[PDB]
Parts: sequence; structure tokens; C-alpha cells
Amino acid sequence: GQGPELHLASQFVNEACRALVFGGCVEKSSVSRNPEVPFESSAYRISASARGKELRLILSPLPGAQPQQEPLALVFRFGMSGSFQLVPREELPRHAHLRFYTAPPGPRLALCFVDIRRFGRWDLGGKWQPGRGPCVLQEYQQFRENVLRNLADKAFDRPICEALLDQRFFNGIGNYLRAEILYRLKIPPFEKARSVLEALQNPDLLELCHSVPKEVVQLGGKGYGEEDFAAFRAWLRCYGMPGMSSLQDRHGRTIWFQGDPGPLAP
DNA sequence: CGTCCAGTCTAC
DNA sequence: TAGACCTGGACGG
Repeated sequence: GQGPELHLASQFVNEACRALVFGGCVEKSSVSRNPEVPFESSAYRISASARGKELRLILSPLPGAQPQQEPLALVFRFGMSGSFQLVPREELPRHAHLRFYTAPPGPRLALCFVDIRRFGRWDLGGKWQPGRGPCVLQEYQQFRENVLRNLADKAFDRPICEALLDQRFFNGIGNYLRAEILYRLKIPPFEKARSVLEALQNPDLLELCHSVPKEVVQLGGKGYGEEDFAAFRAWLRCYGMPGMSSLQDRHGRTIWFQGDPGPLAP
């Protein structure tokens, strides 16, 4: 996922788990190379928050829960095929790699981290990844200042389309978003990042890094039924669209654009 | 059947 | 900077 998908997953976990109580341990698939989650409680509530491309679950035991346990935090990155689903306990999806089980009374459900390709990860810490910059969705002002204050950094030597994926500065921006952001301003994708950003300090490029992803969030849906995908496909103006050019950036990722490739094109 | 296509993370 | 990590769907022979 990118920022909007991670944000919508966090809203999903919060709304779906709102009136649920989990009990038991946290079960991992045998094939997952991520860590076993050392957690058990007779009664715990799960809630979520998103920051850029990361999602933090908090497991919160109720008063009196046994074994005595402090709340535990987990941070997930989704990679290419991560998601959360709420399913019936005995109809787990095929790649449900981490599950939380509701306690009785009611229908035994499973909250599942589902990741087909297993590019996603989780850590026990609870900390956000050091080096990821502020969330373009929820920390706009911190995100904007973190870029403008560091334009000397070598990251800004690269083409703008490459700098937009560097999660140190654009935490939450991925491939469709970089295309859609640059198309709104008709910025050539191989314009130099420092050139485009130096021309700041008018919705501008950094503002669009917040407002474009926010548009996706306001669509709703995107896994969180299938008509939700036509909603998103209709919103797109550039990424994958007939009549648009594509190039490979230097890390082999496809950038979609209109017109001028830009000076630093391969 | 085969190939090609869809974000880190780590070794050189 | 180049390959490593994975599965599945579209599509071509």
C-alpha cells in the first residue's frame, strides 16, 4: 500500500474491531519469516493508526484480563500485497500470515494481516521506522519543513520522480501517487528534484504530496466491494492511462507522464 | 506451457 | 547499483 491504503486499513481495523473483544495468543503462519508475537490475554481490544507507509496496531487487554499484560504495539509495512481482513475463524484467506481471534460470545472471527508476496514485515518494537520522514497525510507541516530544510541532501540530486519515492522525505508516496502528483503540475518526471523544490520557500508540489493522497482517502473503499476499484480507476488521470508515456527510472520502477520526459531522462 | 508485470532490503 | 524477496493474473504460442 501507499499512504492512502495504509490510512484506510487503519480506519478499517478501528471501525471493524470497535465493538469486538479478542482473546488468546497472536498466531503467525509457519511460512512467514517475521517474528512470533509474544502476547496472550483472555480479553483485549485492537486499535490502529497509520503513519505514511506504516501501520501501528495496539493490543489493549481489558481491566482484569489474565495473564497480566501491558498493552503491546506492532508496526507493519505492507510491501506490494499487504492488507487487513476481518473473516470467519474457519475461513482464513490463503496468505493470512498473522491472526487475532475474537473471544466468545458471538461468531468467532479472525483479524488477519494478509500478504500474498510476503514483501510486508512487522517488528515488535512499536516504534515507527527510524529514517522515515513525517506522514504526508497526517504530519503535512512537519513533512513540508523536513524537505525544504534538507534540499542540500544528495537525494535531491536525483530526478524528481525518483526523489518522490525516497521515504526519508515523502513517507507514504508510491508509484501511482508520484505519477498523479507530477501530472497535476505538468512537471517533467526527470526534472531535477532540487530545481523543482528550490522554486518554493498556488497549490505547489509539496502541497499536492498531501492533497492528492487525501483525495484517494476521501474516495473511501480500495479494499476497505469491487465497484470501489472502478471508483479509484476513474479517479486516476495518468498512471497506466491510454495516451500517456512511460519510462523506467534507474531502480526499474515505471513512471507515467504526459509530454516532456525532462532533462535527466535515461 | 512460457514470460512478463504489479517496495523495500541487502550484498557487492 | 543489481539482484533478492514472492505469488498470481494477463496474455501469447
